[PDB]
Amino acid sequence: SWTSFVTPAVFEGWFPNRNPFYTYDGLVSASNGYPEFGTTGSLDDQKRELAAFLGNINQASGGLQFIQEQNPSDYCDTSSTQYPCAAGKQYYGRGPIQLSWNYNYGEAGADLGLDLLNNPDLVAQDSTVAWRTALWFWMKRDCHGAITASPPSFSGTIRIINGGLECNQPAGSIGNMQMENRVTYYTQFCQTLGVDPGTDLRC
Ligand SMILES: CC(=O)N[C@@H]1[C@@H](O)[C@H](O[C@@H]2O[C@H](CO)[C@@H](O[C@@H]3O[C@H](CO)[C@@H](O[C@@H]4O[C@H](CO)[C@@H](O)[C@H](O)[C@H]4NC(C)=O)[C@H](O)[C@H]3NC(C)=O)[C@H](O)[C@H]2NC(C)=O)[C@@H](CO)O[C@H]1O
Repeated sequence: SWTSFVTPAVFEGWFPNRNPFYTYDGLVSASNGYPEFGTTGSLDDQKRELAAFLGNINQASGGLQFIQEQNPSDYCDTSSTQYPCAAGKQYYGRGPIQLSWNYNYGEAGADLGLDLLNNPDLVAQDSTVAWRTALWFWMKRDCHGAITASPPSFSGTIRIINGGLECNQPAGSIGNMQMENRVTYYTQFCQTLGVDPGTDLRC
């Protein structure tokens, strides 16, 4: 199990100022629903996956200090008709991975059997739902396959999570800096776990 290397102490050391809404046990419990997460490939692939998942979360949530996107648009894409926006509701970033947009809340809600399209706030109000949405995005959108492949691709996870705004950005631009911060956190977490991060890091 991945909890053998990401212990409560490792987690607390990485997120010392986390909002109390986010707990280690919450992540563990939610991960039980995605048995392949952190158990795919070699032990080093397992370590890289946890470092990549939590490194991306470190960037998105500000070290788990934030539950909701700070100073957000309502993120309702009217061209995305499969998952209809609910009147007055907003799909700004929520949870560890800052799940955004009606299309992600809708697909996640469908896969998780949750009322996320009509009640997106559940992601910021129920920590079990919050962790499940982060793991759901990671698995369903295939950040999992990107990082656990041989060779591993941390860059692939960034592309999938927020590539339009963070990848292929001029060096030093805000998007490029966010991208580099994800790489910095991933490599720092890999150092804690004693694993090589791989060479495919930036996008
Ligand atoms: C320089 C630096 O690193 N500053 C930090 C701030 O960046 C950080 O605030 C957080 O910033 C991130 C951007 O890195 C922002 O991210 C949002 O995240 C969601 C989810 O990844 C993105 O949604 C994706 O949208 C695309 C379409 O554009 C979809 O294709 C994709 O499916 C979506 N992904 C998911 C998982 O839903 C948003 O696009 C993205 N927003 C932007 C404009 O980039 C977070 O919301 C910010 N977090 C907070 C809490 O506001 C800040 C955190 O405290 O720390 C700074 O240091």
